Amino acid sequence: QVQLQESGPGLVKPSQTLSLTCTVSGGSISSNDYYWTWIRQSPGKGLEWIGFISYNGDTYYNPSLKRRGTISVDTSKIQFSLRLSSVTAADTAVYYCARVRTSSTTSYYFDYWGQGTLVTVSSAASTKGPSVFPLAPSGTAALGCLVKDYFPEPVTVSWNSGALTSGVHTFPAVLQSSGLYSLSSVVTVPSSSLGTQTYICNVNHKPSNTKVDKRVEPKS
Amino acid sequence: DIQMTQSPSSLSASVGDRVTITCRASQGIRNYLNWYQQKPGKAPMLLIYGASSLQNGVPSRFSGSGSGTEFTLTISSLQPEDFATYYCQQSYRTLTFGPGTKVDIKRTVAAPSVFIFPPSDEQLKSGTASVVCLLNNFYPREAKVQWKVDNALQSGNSQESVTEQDSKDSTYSLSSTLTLSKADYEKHKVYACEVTHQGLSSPVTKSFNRG
Amino acid sequence: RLIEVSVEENHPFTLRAPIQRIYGVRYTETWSFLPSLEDQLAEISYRFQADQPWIVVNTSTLFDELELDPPEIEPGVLKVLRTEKQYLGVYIWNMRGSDGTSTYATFLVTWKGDEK
Repeated sequence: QVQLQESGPGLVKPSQTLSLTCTVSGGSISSNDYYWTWIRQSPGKGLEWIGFISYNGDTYYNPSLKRRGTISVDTSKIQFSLRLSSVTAADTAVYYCARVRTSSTTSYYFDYWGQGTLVTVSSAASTKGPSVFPLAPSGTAALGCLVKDYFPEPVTVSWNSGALTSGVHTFPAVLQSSGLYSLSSVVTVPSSSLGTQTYICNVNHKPSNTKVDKRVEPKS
Repeated sequence: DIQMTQSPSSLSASVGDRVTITCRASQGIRNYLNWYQQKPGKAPMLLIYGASSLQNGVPSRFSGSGSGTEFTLTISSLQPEDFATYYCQQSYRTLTFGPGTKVDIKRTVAAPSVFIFPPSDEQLKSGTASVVCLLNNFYPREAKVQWKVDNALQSGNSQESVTEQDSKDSTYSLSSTLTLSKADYEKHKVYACEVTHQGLSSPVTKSFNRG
Repeated sequence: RLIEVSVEENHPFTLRAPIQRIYGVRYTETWSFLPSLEDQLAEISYRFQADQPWIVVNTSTLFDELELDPPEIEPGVLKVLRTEKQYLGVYIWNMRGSDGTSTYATFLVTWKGDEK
């Protein structure tokens, strides 16, 4: 089926222009059967429709954005993009691209969605990547990684390059008094596996273009 | 703009129950109403369009009805994976969403499994020590965690973080992180977290010695 | 004479005036609407120089009385997010320059499902 992928900055300074790109695969952008939309979600303001573009390039916008948003399409690369000008903290949100269908008896609906990209509007100077420390293990044993002192959100954590998923819990980030975030990711594993199996947490911090792989071992 | 409203704001129901969620439009929107399901950390997912048309591949336990101003989403046999926020959305005027209804799952009591993690030696080179206490796979969410340093009850220096309900077994997990300076950590020896929860007949304490 | 636009139910449409302007001229643009089943929908003005600021001089309440969204208006263009029978009919664009010009274009918007 059709798939959508967003990409763009995590951190944008106030008064600058947020720029995001959605890439479409498993389909093309060449028919008035579909429109291509941007939607955002913020804890405060819920889900908000931004606007959409037709395959011929006609755009239609939510008036609430005060014409600060520009949607463009490049059908060649099967991509479409969003530019939001004069950004303020109120534009901090998860931005989603999606496909729109319509019909004479239903009107518009959003049938496939990208995974969303968090864009933080802040006057902070530059992003910061995380330090990663082991939560060493002692029937069932628990181990983890402490991911400390990064900005802005988010960080994604996998274990063993995605091969270990059962029993993983990654906690919500917490904003420390220092202005930086931290979280822990933990996994429970058979205690007999501790000596035979390698455990590595893969920590991805896209806002700072940083990835950290940390092996977690029993302590000597 | 058209104001979409939803009721209840949140609900708790047991596996197998039948739950209905209500969505109201501020003006008539014909049947131009969509329902989306959003699971923790995922994009919203289309469930129903045109008020009553189930999207392909959506389970037949989801059902929509309504035309005009009043709409209903009925989940006829609630499942653990249905833990989600459900949103209605209108397509008659400038596209607008309702605020969502949170569906929580009621299950039986489950006692937490408790683990304690000392600061890594590597972190201590930063002048900061993080001690981590993990409460794993428990229900209900309510719990208390106390940090004791050489039997001195700690206060004001720990933070707590809880996952959303697990999609398979409806439990929670929680992390309590105690933050000390390296000096403070190196001056004391016994570090312990004590957990009180409904499913524990008496508080569970996990401790380590070093620092 | 008429620029004919065929539209489908609950599809958007855009009316694009064949607009040509001279740098430094003040322009006012109006859109008027004659429904199938007169009314100035909107009037905007600006000095001609995407990056084009304009002032919204007037707006009509017609669609609001029908609990429908009025067309969105930009220099040279009228947009309707969702087609319905009340948007069908004749639209007239008139743009007047401080250099003395007055330009008109007329659009006929009809429903695709009615043949001939």
